[PDB]
Amino acid sequence: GLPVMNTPGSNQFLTSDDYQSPTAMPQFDVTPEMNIPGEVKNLMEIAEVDSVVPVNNVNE
Amino acid sequence: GLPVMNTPGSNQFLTSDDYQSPTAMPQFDVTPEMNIPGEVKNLMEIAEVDSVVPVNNVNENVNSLEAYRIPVHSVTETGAQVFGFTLQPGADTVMERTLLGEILNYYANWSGSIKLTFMYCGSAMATGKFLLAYSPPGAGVPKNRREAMLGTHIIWDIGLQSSCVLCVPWISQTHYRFVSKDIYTDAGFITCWYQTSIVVPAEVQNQSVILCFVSACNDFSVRLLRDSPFVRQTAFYQ
Amino acid sequence: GLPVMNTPGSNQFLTSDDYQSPTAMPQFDVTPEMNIPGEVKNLMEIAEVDSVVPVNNVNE
Amino acid sequence: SDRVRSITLGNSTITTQESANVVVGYGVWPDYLSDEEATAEDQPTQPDVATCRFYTLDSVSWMKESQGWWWKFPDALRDMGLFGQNMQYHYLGRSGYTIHVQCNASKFHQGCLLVVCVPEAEMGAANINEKINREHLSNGEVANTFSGTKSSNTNDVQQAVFNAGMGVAVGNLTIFPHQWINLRTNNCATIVMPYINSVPMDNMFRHYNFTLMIIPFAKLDYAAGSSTYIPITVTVAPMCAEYNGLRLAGHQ
Amino acid sequence: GAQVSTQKTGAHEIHYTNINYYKDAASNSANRQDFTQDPGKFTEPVKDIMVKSLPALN
Amino acid sequence: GAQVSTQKTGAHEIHYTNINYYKDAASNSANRQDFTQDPGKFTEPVKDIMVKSLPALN
Amino acid sequence: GAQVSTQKTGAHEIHYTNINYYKDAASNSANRQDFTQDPGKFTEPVKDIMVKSLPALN
Amino acid sequence: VVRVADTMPSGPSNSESIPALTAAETGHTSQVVPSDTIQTRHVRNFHVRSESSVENFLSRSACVYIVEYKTRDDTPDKMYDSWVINTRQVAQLRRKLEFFTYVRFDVEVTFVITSVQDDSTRQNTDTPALTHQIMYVPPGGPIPQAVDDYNWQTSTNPSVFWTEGNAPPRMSIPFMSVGNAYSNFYDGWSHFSQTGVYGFNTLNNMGKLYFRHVNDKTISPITSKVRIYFKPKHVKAWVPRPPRLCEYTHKDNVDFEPKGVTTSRTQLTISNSTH
Amino acid sequence: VVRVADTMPSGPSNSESIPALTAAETGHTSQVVPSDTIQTRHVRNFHVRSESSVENFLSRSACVYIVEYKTRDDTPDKMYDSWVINTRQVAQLRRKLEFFTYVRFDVEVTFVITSVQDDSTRQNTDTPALTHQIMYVPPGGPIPQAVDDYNWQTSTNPSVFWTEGNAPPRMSIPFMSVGNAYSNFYDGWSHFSQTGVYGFNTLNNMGKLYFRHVNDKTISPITSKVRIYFKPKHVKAWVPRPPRLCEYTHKDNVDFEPKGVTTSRTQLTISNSTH
Amino acid sequence: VVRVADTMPSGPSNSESIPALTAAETGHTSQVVPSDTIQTRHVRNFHVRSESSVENFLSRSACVYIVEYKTRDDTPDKMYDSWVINTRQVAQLRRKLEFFTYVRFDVEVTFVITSVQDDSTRQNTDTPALTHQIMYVPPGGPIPQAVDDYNWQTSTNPSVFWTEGNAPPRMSIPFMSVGNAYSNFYDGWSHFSQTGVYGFNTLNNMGKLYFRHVNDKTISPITSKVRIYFKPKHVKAWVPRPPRLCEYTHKDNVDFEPKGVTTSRTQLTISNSTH
Ligand SMILES: CCCCCCCCCCCCC/C=C/[C@H](O)[C@H](N)CO
Ligand SMILES: CCCCCCCCCCCCC/C=C/[C@H](O)[C@H](N)CO
Ligand SMILES: CCCCCCCCCCCCC/C=C/[C@H](O)[C@H](N)CO
Repeated sequence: GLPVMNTPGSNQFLTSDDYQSPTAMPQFDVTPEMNIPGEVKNLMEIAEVDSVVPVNNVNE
Repeated sequence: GLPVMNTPGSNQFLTSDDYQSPTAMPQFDVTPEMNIPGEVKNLMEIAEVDSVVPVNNVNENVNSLEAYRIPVHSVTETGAQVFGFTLQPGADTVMERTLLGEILNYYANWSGSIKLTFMYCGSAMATGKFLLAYSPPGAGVPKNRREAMLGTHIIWDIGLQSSCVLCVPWISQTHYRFVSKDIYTDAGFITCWYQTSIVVPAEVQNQSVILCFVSACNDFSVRLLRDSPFVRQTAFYQ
Repeated sequence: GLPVMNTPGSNQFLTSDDYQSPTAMPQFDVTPEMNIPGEVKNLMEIAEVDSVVPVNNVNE
Repeated sequence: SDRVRSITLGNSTITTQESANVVVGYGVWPDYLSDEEATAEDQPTQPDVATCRFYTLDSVSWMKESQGWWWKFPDALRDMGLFGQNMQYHYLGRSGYTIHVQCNASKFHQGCLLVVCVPEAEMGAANINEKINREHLSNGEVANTFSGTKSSNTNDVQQAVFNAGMGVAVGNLTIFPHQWINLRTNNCATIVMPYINSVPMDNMFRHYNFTLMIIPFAKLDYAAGSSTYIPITVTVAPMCAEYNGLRLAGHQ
Repeated sequence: GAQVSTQKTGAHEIHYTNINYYKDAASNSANRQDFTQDPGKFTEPVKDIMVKSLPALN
Repeated sequence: GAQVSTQKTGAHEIHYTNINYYKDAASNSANRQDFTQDPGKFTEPVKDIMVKSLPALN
Repeated sequence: GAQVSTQKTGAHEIHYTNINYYKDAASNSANRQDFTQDPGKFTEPVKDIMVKSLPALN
Repeated sequence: VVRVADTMPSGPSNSESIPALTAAETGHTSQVVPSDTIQTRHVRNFHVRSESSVENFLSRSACVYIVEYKTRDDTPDKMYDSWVINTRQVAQLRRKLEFFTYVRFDVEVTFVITSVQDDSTRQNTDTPALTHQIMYVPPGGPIPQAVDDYNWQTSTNPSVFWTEGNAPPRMSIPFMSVGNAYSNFYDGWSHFSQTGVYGFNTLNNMGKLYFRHVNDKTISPITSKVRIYFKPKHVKAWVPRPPRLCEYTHKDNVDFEPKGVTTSRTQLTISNSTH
Repeated sequence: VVRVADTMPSGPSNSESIPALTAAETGHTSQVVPSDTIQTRHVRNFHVRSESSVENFLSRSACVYIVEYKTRDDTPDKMYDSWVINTRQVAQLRRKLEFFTYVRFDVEVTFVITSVQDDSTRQNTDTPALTHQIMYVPPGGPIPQAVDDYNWQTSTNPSVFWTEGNAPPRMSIPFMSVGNAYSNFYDGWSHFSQTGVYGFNTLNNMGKLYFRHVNDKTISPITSKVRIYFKPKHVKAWVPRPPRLCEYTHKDNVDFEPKGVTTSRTQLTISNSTH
Repeated sequence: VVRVADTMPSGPSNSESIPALTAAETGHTSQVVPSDTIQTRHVRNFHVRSESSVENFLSRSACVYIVEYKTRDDTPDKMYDSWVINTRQVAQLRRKLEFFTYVRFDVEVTFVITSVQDDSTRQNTDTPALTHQIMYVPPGGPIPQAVDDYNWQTSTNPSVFWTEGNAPPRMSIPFMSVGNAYSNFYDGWSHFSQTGVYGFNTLNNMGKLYFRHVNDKTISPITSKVRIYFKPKHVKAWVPRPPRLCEYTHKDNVDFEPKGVTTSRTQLTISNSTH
């Protein structure tokens, strides 16, 4: 067939992999998408909200 | 799927591999790049800088700063030899530890010309002349000033312009020499002789000091990587 | 990844192979080429030269 | 001729008559920090006359047996006027420099100095697993001194001239921006030095940016009637100095 | 059926190639290049918006 | 999304093919074909440059 | 960056595909299709050439 | 394609031009070509400064540390091993990196794992293939304290698994400095009062690796030894400096004993004699 | 390519503009830029909010459960193991998912299978390579009750087979909810009379996995332990909520013991003293 | 596509043309075609001088040396083996290369590694897969003197690792001569006074290989024997010369014993008799 050569890094499982993998359920009909208020696209949207600081954390 | 065939050389780790490998941290935001003065894009930019040659490495002069001083003074008759070494940038003990000797000691073949610059560090009222000869091999060492003036030489007069340049020409059989020593690629002999003596007036010191420099020209090259013969460790550095 | 299938003849070493193999010294500067008289491009250039025949090969 | 050079930075002027040339860094002249390379967000402080001017350090005497000297340079100007005060009140500093070294003789004296300006001269110790005190790496405007042999003092730098305190060959030390003070042609050595660091601004007490080194290769020598006392005087002027992060005075 | 798009590089100083191989959209790789945001529903979630210089509760 | 460039060959007597496969620039191969230089900042690092034939410190 | 060339076939009765994959010219396959020759330097290596019908040493 | 400079021809000269007389007191390296002093011919020079670039010089894989760990022991600390990440415990890669003061490069990391059956009474076993785990902890993460600790889950930390007999594991790592270049040397202190530690030990802060066997307690001890190979690629380098003469002593400081500058000759003038 | 906002320069001001005075009583977060209070310079800022997105934050593989089963036993229930599928038995992936109330994502499942020879008298065997079977049962299917049960045929159920020594098995799974988002929290009952169970245990209903050795009864016991790694990809997330302070107790409820809000200081004003 | 020359037809002739009379005393090979002497017909000839070219003749992999080394011994020099690199220890590849005086070719190197368990008392072991290391030292590098020596790190030297059971390792090597062609014969001395060594031993200088087992001391001796296969490709060849009649003796010189020119006939004229 086609001659190929395996590099180092073959047959490993890295946690930050971004490859493609076959579905266990082909042609599965996903339920439709509904517009829900309050979508988060970035945690920096959350981190810009004011929240109270416990300054008086002194001995119980 | 696609039928493929594995060749020899599969599943090995070669040190000089140039393949692609997946990142352990995807989408990692690298810090921005800042313009810093003094960027090196080639080690040949470093190897073209002058640096001082320890000519006087004679029997415990290396454990001081005296190894750089070439002693010179007024002579009795004329025509004596000042110093001398062999043109081996990387195997000769004189220019072994120089910057050209270090960078050439990370390589195995070299090619191109070599500048030798001599700075006279004596007094402003003293004069003198010298003969800076290069002799390609095949004969032996020139044993007097008569046999030295038959090669590539230059007469240097000491005046206002305090330094001379002996530019050693590239004269070779092949295109590249070897950095280590062998009989086939031998390069020659650098020698220095008294043309006329050092004439000095009264109440001025007689013995003075010549400093020596080495660098590469604009036609210089190195070819084969290897490890330096200088690195010697036994255990780890805990 | 890409689904592939190994044929017979995989992982063998044939002496008459004509494949590609990675260099042990990448970016090695080869010395230049010099025109030398007497280049041979074919052994049939050699076999067309006259050469003497030992006809009298009789008992020492 | 081109041997006469004049330099004016602020209210201080140096006129020399036997200069050689001026080495300018790695080709780069000192300039201010642009908005593309900037990191902090607040307005800097640019005094530009009260700061950018020549400060004269201590003169050191050069005998026949002297071995060398060094000064650390964001730290030798700790107590030099408004440069030192603006160092003490701010957190981030950024400047270039101009190092001019005076040494004079006659036409009967001989000798040769090497004026090197070494970035990140991280020095060794006299004892290998020992800590160096800060009074021996730097002392302000008072110079430290190399030694000719293997020094083995307590809490001190390894002072040997053939290793420059850093563990290299001292002949190979000419890769840095350097000049020579040759006593038959020279009188002075001007070195313009831009800002070289891995970050755009840095604190001027916790860091040592570079190290001036003056090492005599050809030893000083003279006859039985010439003048014995020959000083060496170093003068420095910050260039394009700016400051960021104002707070109270101190360093701890 | 290939698609070319830029890589994640730094500032002040690319073009990888991707081909999808499976019949479902659930086999595709992660969409790690959507850098957009809108904090107008968490910060400023009010009627009759404020102009940042007026006393605003004037 | 392929790129064709010349190989390292000798003098006096090519065109390989490279395709990048990963989404980051840190996965690419080494850039072993930049042969340029500039020794004007190590040699000749001075103000008021010298003309190589004049006495230069004249 | 592909190249198409003919195969070694017989007489009286093709077009393979080759792509180079490595950055050096020393990784390429063998050049087994140069069938040219010149026996003019081994046979006939003389000055004042001979015309094959004349006595030639006439 | 950038060649070296050709040699131009020259003839006899007699004038007030003096290319050989210069002054190195200005810190200036003379640009003297051999066609300025002697009579040279015309040489078309085809040499290429190719294998001397900063990319070709440093981009070679180099062993940086040896990591040893076992598969069954009495003490649990000898069943896993760790290493604070630095490039300064092998003198070859360290001395190659210390040509420059600041560097900027991507890293390519390759692990070579070998297993040796230890000496015991019950060496006649049938052991299945060992699987090793190499977990990288960014600076500040939780530290595992046993082989069975629950910090080995790698929910966020990068990790790699290798089954015995395959190719070595390889991953790439981007530029991870908080500044603009990896500072090879740092001349300064850690505290603002100029106390603490002196040297580059303040700016290391790169994290640390962890190694264990994924398999449980086996019935025979096996010593694993994994070697880490760094390959610096995509290299930029700034402000060079002379190479080190003296032999190193430690990883955290730069300290030394004084060494002679070069090897002695015992004479100063050559001759045709026993030289 | 979306940058963060630059800092614009400002000068001295004296007017009735008051950007610093606001009222947080309207539930409004003030949009005060540092160029509104102090004098700032112009900074071209090149930072990218890249590795803070909801896709980059959750798309990491995480161990969710450990499954242990053997290859020969006296009791047949210890030769296979099962797991009711939930993401709420490891606190790291659970606490990362509980930033939001509703989520929508495709799943990428990876199994890591390791085998350990148990302690016995006859450890000196020659065992061929084990093959494991991982069968997923959608909610309502038939349940196997032995390793030799005829429900292991996988005529309709998805399954995967792995031979020892290969790469880990990996498959992708689409969005399987009967509603429009995976409800991380459900405030409600199961029965319409508001009795039954309280919490998210009503809406779990995802099926359950089954694990066995395809090989038959071996002559030595071997303990297999397979670890399940979930990777949420193609992520959408809605209506955020504060992270959990207290340590979890169970998988099916949300219950806790009260924990202090933060760590104590024992003083209220800083000083230059022992602080 | 280059054919051989066709045969052109001819007829009867009677003239002063004499193609058969020539003089070989000028060193000239006669260009006599068979259509110059006898009557020939027209033959369209389709033969191709294809498998006689210098590329097709030399580009075959050939065993050049056998290298033997063990995995545990009393003496440490028998646990690794080395070989000074030459093509002149097997007579087949040497006699194929000695058709020409100067050659220029790229090399393709393939190693075939086989392992044999040595005879001992404790042959009943369970040995994991051996991994071998083949390190090439360019001329001048440091030499390892043990299997545990620290010169085996391959920080700059090329190396290759092979796990048992895979395909043979293969790498390509460019043209490495310091001159313009590999001098197969060198008629000259080493020293300028015409003393020293005589022959091609001065111009060899190609480096040397090193072989060891990456694994540590095993509990049973195993003898590894690796065979080196050279394949000359990208071939140019100059100034041919007659093949060798006599059998070789050594690798470093060309010396021999005189051999007869050919095999004897014992008569000089053929007949229809016992011939
Ligand atoms: C398990 C996957 C990730 C593997 C992590 C291993 C290495 C992590 C650190 C990457 C390499 C940094 C090494 C140090 C770089 C510089 O050379 C030093 N700061 C000194 O110059
Ligand atoms: C054998 C092939 C199929 C493998 C089946 C294994 C997993 C099956 C379920 C897919 C993943 C669903 C996990 C739960 C998703 C949500 O996080 C929870 N409902 C809670 O948010
Ligand atoms: C480990 C990777 C590198 C492998 C190194 C093995 C071989 C190194 C030398 C390459 C081949 C040169 C062999 C000699 C060539 C010529 O035939 C001879 N000089 C005689 O003609």
